[PDB]
Amino acid sequence: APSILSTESSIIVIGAGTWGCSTALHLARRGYKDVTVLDPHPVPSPIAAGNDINKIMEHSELKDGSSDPRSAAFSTFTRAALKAWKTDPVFQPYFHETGFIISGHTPALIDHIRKDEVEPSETNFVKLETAEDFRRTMPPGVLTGDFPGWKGWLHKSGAGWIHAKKAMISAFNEAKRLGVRFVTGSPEGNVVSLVYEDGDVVGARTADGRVHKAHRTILSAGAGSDSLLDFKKQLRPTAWTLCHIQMGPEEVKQYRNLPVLFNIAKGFFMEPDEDKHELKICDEHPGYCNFLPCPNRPGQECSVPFAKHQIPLEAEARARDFLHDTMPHLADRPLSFARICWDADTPDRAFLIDRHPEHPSLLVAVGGSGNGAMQMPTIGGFIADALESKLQKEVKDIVRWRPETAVDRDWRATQNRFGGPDRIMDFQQVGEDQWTKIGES
Ligand SMILES: Cc1cc2nc3c(=O)[nH]c(=O)nc-3n(C[C@H](O)[C@H](O)[C@H](O)COP(=O)(O)OP(=O)(O)OC[C@H]3O[C@@H](n4cnc5c(N)ncnc54)[C@H](O)[C@@H]3O)c2cc1C
Repeated sequence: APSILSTESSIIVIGAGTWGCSTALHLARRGYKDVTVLDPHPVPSPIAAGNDINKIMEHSELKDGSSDPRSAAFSTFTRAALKAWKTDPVFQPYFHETGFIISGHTPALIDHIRKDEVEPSETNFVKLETAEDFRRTMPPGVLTGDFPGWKGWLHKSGAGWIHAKKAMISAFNEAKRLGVRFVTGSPEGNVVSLVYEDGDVVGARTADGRVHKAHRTILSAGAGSDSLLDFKKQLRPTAWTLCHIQMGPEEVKQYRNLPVLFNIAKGFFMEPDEDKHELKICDEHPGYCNFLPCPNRPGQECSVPFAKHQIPLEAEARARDFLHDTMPHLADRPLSFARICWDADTPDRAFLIDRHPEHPSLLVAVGGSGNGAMQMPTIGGFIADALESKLQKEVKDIVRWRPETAVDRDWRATQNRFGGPDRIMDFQQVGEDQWTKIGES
């Protein structure tokens, strides 16, 4: 029998990343007086995927939606997220409604975007057919490439980019100010395992040995969640790569209020951040896994997350071939920063927010699956809903606990992503001299 939930209930959130801070904030705002958040790092965490100078936000509605319940759930998440990016003062300053370009460069990719993304959407786009159509979405001198074989779609409003790092900091700040307790650092906040009494989770044991007891334990640790609970293959830690190119104080002025340019098989980039003038590029691919035997001594293989402020040279290559099609004049610029970035993919890349059906006091909130950052303002809300057993019908069944969809899971399934070798890649098959070497020299 799980304890009756009230505002006095001591709550623990494991993980103060994108989803953790969002939850801490929402719990605070609802009247919960006893919320403690645990993280092995101070905000922003160096391993939190939400720690990026920028991420893409997009919201689309559907024609129908009875035709695709997975996607109808996503609109529900994003309709909420967009509204909050525009009205909630904690999040508002860090949304940049600059627009979103989705595109490809081969017949089958372009037809894919037409069929899966554009046709089903109630959104009205501007069809980009030529190299001038791409170049003229941005000020003179920003896009200067030939865009070979490229065809795309511009989405003006209800899409843009977000300063995820700062918004995560802003939410942390407001949660902390409304009275949430943040235990962020090692060993105090580094949770090494959960705590069981009578088949349920009574709290969290951290690396310092203390058992933090709670009536409800919320687990939101991103890629790290896999090594804290048996998720039954429902979470694939996968990594993606990014790198920063620093701009000059003179040239950087032209790269302002730029719409997100995404080619689903080459990558995307976002406008230079206001602080360091750094321009960010991700080479799009199905992702990097780090295949090792699981930490629990099996012959089962797993993707184990590690941290690195470098990227494989093969990713720098893919980034620069992207640069070359779009902004050739920046193609041979030296990188100023790079790192690998860890998320968790579910078998269908819908979120995982549910009470564990064997430990009712545990609430997992994980599996952002590449689309979790934009949800920042409001994800904590649906998480609070789930906790408060009122997760609305439009999403409940889609994001529920579902280990049967991960039976016989192919860890190398491309999960609707394209680019590079068009296969899942493995960090183990990348040499130690085959990474970038940023600084110095
Ligand atoms: C390269 C890249 C680009 C992306 N671009 C976008 C985008 O444009 N738009 C979008 O919506 N999404 C995007 N995503 C997904 C995005 O990163 C989301 O932020 C991700 O889904 C975040 O979910 P999260 O809060 O659960 O994880 P995180 O933000 O990573 O938070 C995890 C936190 O849990 C902590 N933690 C870890 N381990 C332990 C432990 N043992 N005990 C306690 N605590 C712990 C971590 O330190 C961290 O603070 C992108 C992802 C990547 C990798």
